[PDB]
Amino acid sequence: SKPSKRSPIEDLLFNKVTLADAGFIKQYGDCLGDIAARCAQKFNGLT
Amino acid sequence: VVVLSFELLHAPATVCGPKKSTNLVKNKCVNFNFNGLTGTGVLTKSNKKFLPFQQFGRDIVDTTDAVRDPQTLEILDITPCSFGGVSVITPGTNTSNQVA
Ligand SMILES: *[C@@H]1O[C@H](CO)[C@@H](O)[C@H](O)[C@H]1NC(C)=O
Repeated sequence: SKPSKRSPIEDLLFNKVTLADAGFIKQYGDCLGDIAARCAQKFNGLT
Repeated sequence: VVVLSFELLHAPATVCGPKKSTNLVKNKCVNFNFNGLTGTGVLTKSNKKFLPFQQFGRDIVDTTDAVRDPQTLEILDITPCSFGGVSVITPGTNTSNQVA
C-alpha cells in the first residue's frame, strides 16, 4: 500500500537514520536559503 | 621616510583605486571586482539584512557569500557558476566509436 514497497520495519529503519548527504542533483537549489548550509554544497569541489 | 600603514582585511573601505565603474550584470554568470574582492559567479538579489558597518558576508565555511554594492548599497548573494564532473560512457573502441 505504500511507495517504495518497503516492509513496516524497513520504513522504521529508514526514518530512524538521518542521512546528511543523500546524493542527487543539487545544483537547482542555488540560493534563497537562509545560508548555504553544508558537505561542500558542491561549490568547493566535493560531491 | 614616509610609511603608509593600512589593513586590507576591513571590508568597508572608502579609499583607493582609479577604476572606471560599469553597470551590474546581476543574474548572468560574470566576473566581478567589488572593492578589490575578485571572483567569478552569479549575482542575485539577497534577502539578507546587513548592519551599517558590514560590507561582506560569509557562509558556514568562512568564504564570501554576499556583498553590499559600493554605490547602491543593494545586498547581492554570490552563487558560483554551475560546474561538475564529466563522465564518458564508451562501448569500447573495438566495437563502436559512439560515446555518451
Ligand atoms: C554614488 O553616486 C550615485 C549617482 O547617481 C548616487 O545615486 C549614489 O547614491 C552614490 N552612492 C554613494 C555611496 O555615495
